[PDB]
Amino acid sequence: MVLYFIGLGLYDERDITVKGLEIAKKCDYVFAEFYTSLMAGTTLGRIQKLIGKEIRVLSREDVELNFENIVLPLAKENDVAFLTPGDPLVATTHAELRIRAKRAGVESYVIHAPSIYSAVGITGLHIYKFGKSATVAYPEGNWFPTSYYDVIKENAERGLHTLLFLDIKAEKRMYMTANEAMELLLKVEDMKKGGVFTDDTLVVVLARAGSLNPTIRAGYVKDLIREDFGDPPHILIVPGKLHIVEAEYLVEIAGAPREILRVNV
Amino acid sequence: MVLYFIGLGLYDERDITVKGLEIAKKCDYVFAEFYTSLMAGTTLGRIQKLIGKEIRVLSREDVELNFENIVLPLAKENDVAFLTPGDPLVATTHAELRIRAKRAGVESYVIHAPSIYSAVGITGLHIYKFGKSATVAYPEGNWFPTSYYDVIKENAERGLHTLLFLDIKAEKRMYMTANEAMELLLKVEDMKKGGVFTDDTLVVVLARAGSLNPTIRAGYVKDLIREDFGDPPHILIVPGKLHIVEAEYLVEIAGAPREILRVNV
Ligand SMILES: Nc1ncnc2c1ncn2[C@@H]1O[C@H](CSCC[C@H](N)C(=O)O)[C@@H](O)[C@H]1O
Ligand code: NA
Repeated sequence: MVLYFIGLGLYDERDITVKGLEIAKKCDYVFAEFYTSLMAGTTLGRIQKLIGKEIRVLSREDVELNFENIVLPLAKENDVAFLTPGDPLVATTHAELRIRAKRAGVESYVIHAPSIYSAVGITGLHIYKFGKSATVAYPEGNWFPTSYYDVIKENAERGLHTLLFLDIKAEKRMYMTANEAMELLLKVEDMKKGGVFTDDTLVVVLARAGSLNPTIRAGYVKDLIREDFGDPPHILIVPGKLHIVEAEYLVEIAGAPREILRVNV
Repeated sequence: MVLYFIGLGLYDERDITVKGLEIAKKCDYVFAEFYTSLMAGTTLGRIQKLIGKEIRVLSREDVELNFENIVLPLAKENDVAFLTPGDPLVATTHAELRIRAKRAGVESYVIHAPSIYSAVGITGLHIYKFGKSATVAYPEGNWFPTSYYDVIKENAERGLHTLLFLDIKAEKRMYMTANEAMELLLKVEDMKKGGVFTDDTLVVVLARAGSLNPTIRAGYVKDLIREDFGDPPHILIVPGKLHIVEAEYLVEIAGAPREILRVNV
């Protein structure tokens, strides 16, 4: 009688931790969701093969409206696992599911896995220097999300880096590219005119972290906005004030213009 | 010809990913460092047994000063792995090691693993709400550092959470407890009187993240300062104003007093 939230990691089925795999293999029932992120280097079949169990995939509605009607009932008399991409609790609302579990009288455990939130380290930007993060959401109808612009502004004023999660609509198989995020940010700049995001802004793009050959690129928006960063998922970062070694890494590893080596203290 | 930066994860030998384990097994040489952090839930012997390889431990000096003497020469004509607790390149100075490898004509790849930066999601605090992070260091001689206090002040001012790493003498295997961190912060408050950290401040303590039985506690400093959070490592978080959902999780899962549902939201 238990429920395990088990993260599957960044890119493929092997990004699960040994702990997560060993526990999943012993569970009676295994559910999963793939709407919170995209694992571009695997399939349901490969994951099932690895854990040696059939996996029931749930939709956002199954989870958000009927988790306690679909999964919890089984966890009352069996060992159940719920798999998610990356870490199950990062930039999702899954933490609240632990409350539902408690109320169902079901004990729950969390098995972590590599998350994009810490994977940002491969960009060379010091992780402690990141400030508030935000998500660039697709405009819908007449609704045009813009709060993420204010987040960048706030962090930038403090000299902090801004991590921008990009939108996803898994049911339509829509994954926002860093290019699309940049276009939206330029449009928000045209509206608010804070001088926060322009053609001259330095940005960093990380695509398919977790793969052996992820795309890591840094440069000015005017130069990267039309660049091909490969298949999704992508994340966009707007760095704040750069330390010398951060700039050095961006130039040497992410191909940034050599002129950024010249930090403006 | 290749150097693999492989993360060991959070707490024990099973926190490495399946990908990390399989790659480490194929490497000709395996190095590791435990100066950035320790893996309190395991031993070098258990990690070696799991990987089935002899592991050469490197000191901070070995890495910071002689990485190119010790690791790169071998990576020039062999497959070499460099194991680090958590997720690779999260430690501030590690990204630069990839530049060293490039300069030496050595290819490098990063194999991610769980990091405390993302694992803190188990506290129920929204990851996007975390601001700049800091480390609470022990005062020594005539040196009494207090910058971490200012980090909390600036984050809290903006409604953001502050992740506070606690000092470690990993080489002497000495950990700073959340209790000691609280005592220190109260002293800094005494000196700065900014109204940033007091007996009435709500804090969250996370101990042994990665374990199947971590300690997650939330409450006011006056009530938690002398509480036993179990064995280290401990991390301390000073949350900013809470979303009701965050508060509900802290009450239901972290045993926080119902009082936070009206005072800290
Ligand atoms: N492997 C990856 N590479 C690049 N971006 C990624 C990524 N995985 C997730 N992302 C980013 O994060 C967004 C989903 S938010 C969910 C994150 C997940 N819980 C985790 O811990 O990693 C994606 O739309 C994308 O913007
Ligand atoms: Na952060």
